[PDB]
Amino acid sequence: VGYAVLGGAAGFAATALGALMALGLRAISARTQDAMLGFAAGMMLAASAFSLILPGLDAAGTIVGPGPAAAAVVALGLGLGVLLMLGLDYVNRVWLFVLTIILHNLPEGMAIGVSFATGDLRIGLPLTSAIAIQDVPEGLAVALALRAVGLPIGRAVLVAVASGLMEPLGALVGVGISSGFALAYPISMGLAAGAMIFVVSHEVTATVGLMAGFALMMFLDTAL
Repeated sequence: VGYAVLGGAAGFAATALGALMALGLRAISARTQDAMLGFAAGMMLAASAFSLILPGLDAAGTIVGPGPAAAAVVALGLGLGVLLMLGLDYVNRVWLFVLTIILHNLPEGMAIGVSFATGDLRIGLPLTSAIAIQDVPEGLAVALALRAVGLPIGRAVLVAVASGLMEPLGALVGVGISSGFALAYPISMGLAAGAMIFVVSHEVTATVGLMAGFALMMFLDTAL
């Protein structure tokens, strides 16, 4: 839990650093935002593969065996994450935009808490550092988009900073649903990957960003 709360904390702090950077920019070209959003997606796609799905299968394979039942648990968990996020998809229009940002961060918060529930830092940290590396440009992104739709930059940062609070919260949620029983871990692993692939598939020069984020994550998986 503590390793997970500190993991979400690093995620909050990193969102803050990117949000505070918007104080100076205030506005960027569309392409640069699209670059940053391809980069952040790229991270998420690769981390839900190399940090959740493939470690979940191994987690599953030792609890239940090398057979297809272990892959069945993680894939079923993964499908339930998609349905979860699909279900969650439901000028007084700022609020509707920030719920999106809040819903985006719910998987990333759980992912951190799920990756730590067994303590294996060879799963918690590559993922957590992967999530926090991409919260800088996303924090930045959230703040600029909030400003682009009409808030003063100070409010925009403020809301963007507050938005990162979903990562400490969601890390708690993730440690919870992954600790009740031994299958919960690989299921939860598939679930967070499922949730996270959704928002990437549903939320969205950008493929330069995407490759970057995907090559970067692979680099992180090797080294951490």
